[PDB]
Amino acid sequence: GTENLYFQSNAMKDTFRLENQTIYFGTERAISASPQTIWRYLTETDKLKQWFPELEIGELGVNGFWRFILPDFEETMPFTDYAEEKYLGVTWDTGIIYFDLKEQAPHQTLLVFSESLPENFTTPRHKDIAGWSIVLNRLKQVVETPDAAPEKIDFPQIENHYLEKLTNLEN
Ligand SMILES: [Mg+2]
Ligand SMILES: [Mg+2]
Repeated sequence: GTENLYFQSNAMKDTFRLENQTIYFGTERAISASPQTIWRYLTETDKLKQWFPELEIGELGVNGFWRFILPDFEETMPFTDYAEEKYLGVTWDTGIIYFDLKEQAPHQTLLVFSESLPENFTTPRHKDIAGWSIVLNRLKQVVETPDAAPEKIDFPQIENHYLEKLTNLEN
């Protein structure tokens, strides 16, 4: 299987910082499509669900929002920033996720993902980061190869990797 190598290849530019108990995480995905194509996967429910099945669009625009839906739980996630085909900031748990679509070439984009995880995050922070790394890998895969089989990943292994990254930030 190629799952381990695909995961490593997409973790290459993970970055972490700790400031005043808040963890900041950044990563990047090089995706062979235009920013306009990738923007649809953040702003249309049928595309958003291809990579993050629990999410749906609420509304778009400067007052837009996503919704997170599970059988036992629904929540709205207001946008904190919105620029068509450029960037999107969304409330996430007690912090923020941010998508920045950087054009590399007419059909190549660097999607720069960054996140703020305060100490009161409800999910253990390394598990939330592991989850984002996994679904961002799926986003790249569905944009480039729409019917590739999903990655059979080893969640505990990925979660441990991120545990060690965060633990290293402690003084
Ligand atoms: Mg163009
Ligand atoms: Mg695969």
